[PDB]
Amino acid sequence: YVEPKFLNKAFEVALKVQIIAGFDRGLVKWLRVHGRTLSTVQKKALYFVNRRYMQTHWANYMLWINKKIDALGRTPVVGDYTRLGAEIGRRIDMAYFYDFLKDKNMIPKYLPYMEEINRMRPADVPVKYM
Amino acid sequence: FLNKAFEVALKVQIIAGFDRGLVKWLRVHGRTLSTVQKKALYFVNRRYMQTHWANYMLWINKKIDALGRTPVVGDYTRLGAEIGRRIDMAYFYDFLKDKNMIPKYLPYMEEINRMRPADVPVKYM
Repeated sequence: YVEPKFLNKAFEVALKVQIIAGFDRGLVKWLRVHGRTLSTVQKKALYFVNRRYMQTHWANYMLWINKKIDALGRTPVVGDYTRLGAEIGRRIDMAYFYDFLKDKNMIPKYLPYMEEINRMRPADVPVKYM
Repeated sequence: FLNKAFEVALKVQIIAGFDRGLVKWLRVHGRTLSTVQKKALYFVNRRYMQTHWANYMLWINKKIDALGRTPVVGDYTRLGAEIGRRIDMAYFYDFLKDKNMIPKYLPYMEEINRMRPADVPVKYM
């Protein structure tokens, strides 16, 4: 049984900012090559994909992050989360997911709620994680 | 473009095939899926038809013109039923699941789910 834990704010924001900057840079590179054929709303839907992907993998990422943080010995500083966040942002094969979407013609229908998330600072994108 | 009794038989069979498949697929791995997830997959079914409707028309008219004289609704119903039998969506369902990317269940989706397949909108190229 686990009681709720609240990640230190500076740590959490560091992780988010770095994961999404990486994802976004990767999308920019990918679009440079493949975005030729995409509308604006499809491009926006792929930005939403990046934020969503972080949302539904967050527990997967916190698993890994906490193991790394714990194999540290000492108490973590925000520098440790900026660093783990940047690794995740550049290690994840987002390009494959984008390629799948484009090939299957199943880039998500761009909907109003997706604009709600895309307009936030990446630092504020909400996750649901105890 | 195509007729309303035509397009109708076309949409109602295709969605029926897809839906049968998802049912089968949920039968096998629907265990750890919430309700909104499953509804998400039903929506996927409906949006997949819509994004590949054109393609469907190419194969469809084909078999439609390669038979003889003008066809009947009985023809369409069977066409779309075949179509609804050919596309194996299980791969899509598995990819989204594996990737943890069953889409967010949103109001437009519930809408499109709630309609009758007969009315689910489509678009000729």
